[PDB]
Parts: sequence; structure tokens; C-alpha cells
Amino acid sequence: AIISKKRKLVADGVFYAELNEFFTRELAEEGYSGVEVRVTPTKTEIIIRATKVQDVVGENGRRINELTLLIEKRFKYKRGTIALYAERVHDRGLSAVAQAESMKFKLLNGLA
Amino acid sequence: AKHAVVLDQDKFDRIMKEAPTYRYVSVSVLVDRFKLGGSLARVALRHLENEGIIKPVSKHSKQAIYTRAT
Amino acid sequence: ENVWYSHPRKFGKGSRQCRISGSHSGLIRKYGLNIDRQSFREKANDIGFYKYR
Amino acid sequence: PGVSVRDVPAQDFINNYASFLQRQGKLEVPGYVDIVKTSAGNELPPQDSEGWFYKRAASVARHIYLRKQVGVGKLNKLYGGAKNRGVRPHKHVDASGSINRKVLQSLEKLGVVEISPKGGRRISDNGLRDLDRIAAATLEDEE
Amino acid sequence: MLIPKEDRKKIYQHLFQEGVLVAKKDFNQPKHEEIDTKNLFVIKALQSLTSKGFVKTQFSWQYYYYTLTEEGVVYLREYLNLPEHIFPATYLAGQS
Amino acid sequence: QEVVIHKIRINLTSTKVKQLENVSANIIKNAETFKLVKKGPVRLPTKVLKISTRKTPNGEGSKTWDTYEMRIHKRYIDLEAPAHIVKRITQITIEPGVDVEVIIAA
Amino acid sequence: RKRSFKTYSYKGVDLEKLLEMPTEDFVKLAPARVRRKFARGLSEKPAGLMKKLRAAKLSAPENEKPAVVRTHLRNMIIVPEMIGSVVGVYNGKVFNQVEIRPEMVGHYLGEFSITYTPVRHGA
Amino acid sequence: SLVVQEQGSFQHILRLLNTNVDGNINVVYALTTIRGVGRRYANLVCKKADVDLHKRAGELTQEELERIVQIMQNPTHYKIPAWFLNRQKDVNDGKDYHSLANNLESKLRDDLERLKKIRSHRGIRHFWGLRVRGQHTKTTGRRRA
RNA sequence: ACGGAGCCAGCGAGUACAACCUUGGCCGAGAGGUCUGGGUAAUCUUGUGAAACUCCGUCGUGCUGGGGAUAGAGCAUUGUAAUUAUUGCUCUUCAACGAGGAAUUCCUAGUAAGCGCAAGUCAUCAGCUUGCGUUGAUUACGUCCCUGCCCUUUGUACACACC
Ligand SMILES: [Mg+2]
Ligand SMILES: [Mg+2]
Ligand SMILES: [Mg+2]
Ligand SMILES: [Mg+2]
Repeated sequence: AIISKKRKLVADGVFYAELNEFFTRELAEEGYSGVEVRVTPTKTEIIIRATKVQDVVGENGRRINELTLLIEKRFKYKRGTIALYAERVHDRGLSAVAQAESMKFKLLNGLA
Repeated sequence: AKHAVVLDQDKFDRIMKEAPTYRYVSVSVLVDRFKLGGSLARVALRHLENEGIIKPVSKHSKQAIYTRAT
Repeated sequence: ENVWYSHPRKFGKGSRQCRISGSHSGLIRKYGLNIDRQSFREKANDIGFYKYR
Repeated sequence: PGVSVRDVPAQDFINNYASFLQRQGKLEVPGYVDIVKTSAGNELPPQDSEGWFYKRAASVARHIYLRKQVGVGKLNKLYGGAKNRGVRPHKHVDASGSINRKVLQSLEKLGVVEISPKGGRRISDNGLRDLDRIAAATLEDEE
Repeated sequence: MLIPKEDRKKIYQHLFQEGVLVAKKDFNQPKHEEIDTKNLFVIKALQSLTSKGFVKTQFSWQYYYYTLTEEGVVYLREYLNLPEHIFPATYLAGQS
Repeated sequence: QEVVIHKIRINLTSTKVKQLENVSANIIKNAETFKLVKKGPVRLPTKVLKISTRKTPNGEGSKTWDTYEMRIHKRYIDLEAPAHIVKRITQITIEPGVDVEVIIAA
Repeated sequence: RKRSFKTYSYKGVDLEKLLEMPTEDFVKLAPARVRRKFARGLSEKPAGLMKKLRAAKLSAPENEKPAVVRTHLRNMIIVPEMIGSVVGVYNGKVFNQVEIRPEMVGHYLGEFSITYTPVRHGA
Repeated sequence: SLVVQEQGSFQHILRLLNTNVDGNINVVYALTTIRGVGRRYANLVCKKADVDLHKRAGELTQEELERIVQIMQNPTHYKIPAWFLNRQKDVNDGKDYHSLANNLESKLRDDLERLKKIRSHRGIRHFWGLRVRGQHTKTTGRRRA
């Protein structure tokens, strides 16, 4: 950075696709669905949609503040420019991935 | 080889006598009279446009057609 | 700890690893992906790459 | 009326320019004449051999007239072509590097070519005069 | 595992400031980012931790991810010293 | 008091078109309210990124291919306007996804 | 009698100079392949082997052969410093014995060993 | 340019360098017929003679042939850059040289011997009568010498 | 075919923590060096003035200047390392092959066929490949003759289903 426009946007898409697959593996218990990464000047809003939102947040900055620092150490960033917001899903049934991880758990746990 | 490549003064004279009053004149049609080879005919075509005698129709490289001066 | 544990692997197949699996076979380096085409093929829609024509 | 360079076709122009150069004989010699390939793919050197280079520099002159600022490589690339590379298929490679440079260096001393800014070479005052006269001379031969 | 113990103490210390660690899956690497040790030795150390309680481990995209649990925070305090009201990433520094 | 025009170029490059075109419409509408001399939303050629790939993992069966490609929409909104009015138009008119960016140096 | 047959050699003159011309003149007096190698960084190519070749010549019985200097580095070229000494060119299996002569001047060690056993049935 | 006037018939072959210079045709391509000369070398030689390449040159002057032959023998004396040659860089520390006739085929057979003496990966493959320059004959060319 | 001369594309792709594309100038027959730039790219490379083409000449239907394989030697370049030629270039070697039997592939329009470019893999290698543009026909515009498939009726001691 500065890099070419065509290489930055592919590295952004990668970055997102790395993050996406991390939060699939890391937030399995929380019932994660998908990320919505906004990149404005200074701050970047990494919004994460999940079912159990209280579990993603933890106890007022605990799991999200672990993960923000992890993202900084992966991709060289500083504190302040990255900011996590864990929101609820507008109707969980409509989202496929939420149901996928529910079906994942129901099988893992023990059910017909 | 099929011969008809050798250059001589006797062959030089026959070409000049075989020049005037000839409809088709080209590299092929000279060689069709068992004459001097392709280029030697092509050179012989070049001499026949020195001072008239045979006048041109086409001008192309290999497609070089000429006709007698009417 | 031992001295000679490294051939000069600046270039070629052995140097260029992928981001995901760690593979030296069918490696997309175009647009600096550094991804084995099979993981790319999985996540292509995530990385912005869509099938149009 | 108004006389111009383009009205004469490029084939007859370069021949008239070549003869014009042979009349002076002050275009200069490079030092590799007929000990030279011309294009890096070309099994046989120039067939005309003696002369030849006068047709070459005439060609570079008229190309530099038509274009804004032509250098060496762009001439090489233009004048290059197809390698009979073997049982493999053909490829494009740029023509001999130096010869085109010796064409340009010689044209600079005569006063055909002038050095241009940014990158390459353009046309002189006295270069444009000979171009137009040679154009006028070939038009008289057609008429 | 055969670690010069000074290098191990630096890794623990560096772990406790962050409360987090982003190690590569890159053995034969001469030195780690931030810490002045080989990457392999950091991974051996974070392998040694994961086994005896602690330390929540992932292995995605050639990057290991290690967060310290409640019992992980207790044992790192025991190794180093620092008694109470300290860094990690369990709570914020001030306002951020 | 200042009125010092630095000549600022705005860079809009993105995948999504209907966002980008709406973003580009929003900046020119702000320029119309603030009433500035500006060149309109210039539209540069779309750099299409073509990753050719065989569909298979194994390299067996028929030899099928997928052109996994990426659309890119490179745009420009050149301003003949001061530094302070650019600081305003950077603060507002920010949408998600589209890469807003400023050159600032003529 | 004066000249023994003809000079066993690289490009011109006789042997007497070959044996005392170290590397630098021998590089200048060679094909492009050897010059390019010397132009690039030399580290561990002439380090351990040449000392053994020099130690082999010093500790020899005189008239008879020196000790066989076994070589992984078959990529080395025959410089004239160690003509006469036998060398074991490594083919994966067997340090295969090659005799360095005054005619093997500026050729690789590898090209005098052959890894595969050549083909039979019909030549 | 000019058709052959005057009696003509000045010898069809024409021997040169213990080899057959073909009558009529051309100097360049009569030179190619000689064992050791090619098209680009022979065109280089014709420049030094100052004979027209358009002419057939089986009706050559004898002094012109003696120039040509001397140009074949001596590269360095005449204006030949000396890496336009058949052989270059050979024996101990000295000079480049080449041949173009019976002298060259003998020189090739001497260099083939030199290869056989050194027993190189090239020279070993010449003994077999096989494929020197690492070319695969798994499929291609099932007849051979 | 070989010389010159004319000389018109499109897809592309390309480095700042590296070593990318690399014009312009000098050296070198080349390959390729070197200084210097411009370019993180409708900006510079790049009109990528690519090839086949078009013009004027050389040879004329001879294993010929067609055809380039095999070879020898050198001169370059990549890389730590090139012999089991990495590739390029130089000169030399001039082999087979005068349109290919039985067979069978692909194809209905900017297509086929020709031509080259291009990225992909890549430090270095293009006969490869996914794209691209140039030149641009022939011949249907049908049929079930073959091949395959599909239904439908029929038969079936089959249902792991004609292995
Ligand atoms: Mg050809
Ligand atoms: Mg461009
Ligand atoms: Mg031949
Ligand atoms: Mg089928």
C-alpha cells in the first residue's frame, strides 16, 4: 500500500475471504453466518452477523476485543482503525449458513 | 534435371527471332517452348520491354504478362 | 539449530506456497492470489470472482 | 495547386530517394555492409547488397516524417518479422539493433533527422526540402 | 521443545502483553515477526501450552491462532509473576 | 479569506455498479448544492480480471474450464475547488463497498 | 625429436603454461559457460575439494596415481590445477572413477560418469 | 540485366577444392554444393569477389576463382570478423580457423575423434550413434543410422 | 521461397520492500549489455506500428534457393548449479518427406482454415493452454443410410438389471 487498484481489491476480497473462513471455524459455538466488511477512511466497520449475539460479544468487550487484536496481528493494522460490531440476524431461517451450522450441531450433539 | 537452362549465343538469337508477333508473352509461355529457365526467360522478358517490340499488360512479380506492339 | 538445513529457495515451485493449504501444484499467482486453484474454486464467489461468461 | 509527399506512392518514392542518395554519395557507410543479417531472423542477407542501405535510410526517413517521435526499438520492431525457427512455429523478434541506429546516426549528419524531446527523433528543416523535391520529381515522371 | 529457556520467557512475555498470538505455519523460518526467536520455537511453545490446559487453537490458512483462557491467564502469571490488574486482552486499556 | 484551489481528483473504483453509480450521483449533487466548477463523473474502462481454471481437482474426466472473473468500475470526479470544500465532501457521501479516495495534487 | 605428437589443449599453444595458469587466466582462456560460472558467486565449489586434490598430490607415492578425491560436486569443471589426479564422480550410486587428462580441459566432471546404464536389445 | 551474348559454352563443371562446382546456376549456390559452405557464408564470399549475384558464373574468369579460393583458406588476413566461422577457439592459447571443402570434412572427422578421445557425454553418444543433445527418442525417429 | 519496401489489430499484463513492464541514448552482426527514465497504469511500456498480407526484384518446376532435422564449435542470458545441448544468437551439417494406405477427427459464418499476438505455468524455457484480434471460403440449410441417443409399442425365466 500503495499497490495497484486491481491488486488491492483482490487482496481485499482475499482478506475478507480469509476472515470469513476464520470466523466460520472460530465462531462455531456462537452460530456465525457472515461478515460485512466496510472500509471507510481511518475506521473500518467489520460487522459480523450471528445468531447468539450475546456469546459473540461476551461480557461487554471480551471475545470481540480478542478477535480485533488477532485481525491486527494477521494484517499489520493498529488499534482504532478496526472496530467490531456483533448484530442479530433479521430472521434466521432465511439465512442458509445459520441453518447449516445448526444442522451441523444437531448431528454432532445427538438427534434423529 | 530436365535441361533447358543452358545459356548460348545460338539460343540468344532464337529468342529474338521468336519474339515478335506473339499473343501471350510471359515467364510460363516462354518456358513452354523449352526455352531458357524461369528467370532466364524472365530476364528475356525484361529485354523485350527495352525499346517497345513487346508491350505490357500486367506488371506483377511472376504474373508478368505482355503482348506484341500493335 | 543445525547449520545446513536450507537449500536456496528464492524462486520456482518450492518457494511459491499457497495462502491456504501449503501446496506446490496448480497455484494461482495471477493478481497475487497465492492460492491453489482448488481452494480458489471453493471460495471464488467470496473473493469477488463470479462466473459471467 | 500544392505539391505534397503522400501523392507519390511509397514504393516509387523510396526508389527516387535511393537514386537521389546514390547521386550524392554523401549519406555515409556504417562499416558492416554485406557482412550483416539486417533482421535477426533472415537466412540470407540483402540480395541487392551493394546500394540497399540507401533504400533503408530513405524508408526510415519517410517513417519519421509520418510519425511524431520514432526511436531505434520501434524501427527494429517495425522492420522485424518471422523467424523460420524450425519445426517449431514462428515468432516475432525485433530487427537488428545497431544497423537501424547507424541508419539514424547517418541521417542526423546529412540533415534529414533532427533530435526530438521526450523520446526519439523528428525531422529537420533541410530534410523536409529533399522529401518535397523528390515528391515533385516522381510526380513529373508519372505525368 | 529443546528450547534455550531465555527465548521461551520472551515468548510468554510477548503472549501476555497481547493476550493473543498470530504464528505462521512456516518452519525453517529464521526469525518471527515482533519476537526475536524462530517461528518454529513459538509454535512448539504454543503446542506445549495447548496440551496442558489453555490455549484455544486454530490452524486456518497457514496461521495458528492462540487465545489464553482463564486458566491460561493464571499459569502465565505464575511463570512471569505479575500479580493482578494487568494487560492481556480480557478488558480494555482505557477508552478504545 | 483563503479561496486556494488545489485542483482535487476523486477516485471511485469498485465491483458493484448500482452502488457506484448512486455514489457518483451523490457527489455531483453535493457539488451542485455547494456550487463549484467541476468536470463531471468521468468513466474509465472496466479492467476485467480473468482467472482461467480447470473445474476439476484431479485433472480427470473431460477438460472443462471456468473463467472466474471480476468486474471493476474505475471512475473520476475532478474538482476545481478549494481544500476546505473537499474536506466537507470527504466527510459526507460515504457508502459501503465503493472505494472512495482522493488524489488532491492537481 | 622435439614436439611430442601435438599439444593436448584448449585454444592455441602448449602444456607447460596450462599447469601454471591458476583459474583467472584459465577463465579468460575458456568458453562462455566456464566464464559465466566464475563471474557468479563462488562459495563452497572450490573450497573443500581443491584442498583434498592438493593434499592428494602432496601425499602421493610419486609416479603412481594420487588418492581418489570423491566428489558430490560433479557440476565442477576440469581446471588444469589437478590434472593427473583421479576423482570419484557421484552418480547417486557409486563414486565413479574418472581420470583427469591433458585432453579433458574445461569439461564438467559429471559428463565422464553416466548415471543410467546404456540401452541394450538393439543399438 | 544482360542475356548471354558471344559464343559462350565456357565449360560445364568446373572443379574447385577437390569438389564439383556446377556449371551455370550461380556462385553462391555452386559454393553451397561444395562440402562445407552454406548460403550465408557463400553470399559473404561473393561480396569480396565483386561479381554480380545475377550472373550465372559458370563462365567465370580464372583469377576470380583464385580470389574466392584464397578467401576460403584465410579468414583473418581478409575482412572477415572471425566469429562468422565454422570452427573458432581451438588447440591451447591462439587463433580461430575454418575450412570449406575436403579440408572441413577431414577437420570434422578430426573433431569427432577428439570427442571420442575425451569420452564426453556428447562423445559417448556419438559412439552409440544415438541422440547427443538431450533429445527424447521414446517415440520419434524409429529407423536411425 | 528468399531479399527489401509498404505496413494495420485486439485481448491482455506489469515493481517500493522490492527487483515488474521496461521506452529514449550509446556499445555489440547477433543474442545481449549498459547508463538513464516513464509507469502501482484508457496516462509509461504501447498506435504493444504482431504476424500472415500488399509491391518491386533474385531462383525457376532438380530432395533445388523446397525442407529443416540430426550434428560440431563458439558468443550470450537465467539461476547457487545448465553435461543428460535450459533457452537465444553465430557459422557450419544438410537427413527424412514430390500431399500419405486401412482408418477416422472437426466443422454450417465473421464460423472453418490460415496467421500471429496474449496471459496461464515462469528465475530460465512454447511446438502446450485459456483468451484475443487479422485474412476469410468451400458445402448443406436435408435425412434417418451408418454411429450414438431418446422415446413408443412389443417381448423378457433379467431387478447386483446383458460384464
Ligand atoms: Mg516456413
Ligand atoms: Mg496501452
Ligand atoms: Mg539443401
Ligand atoms: Mg453421449
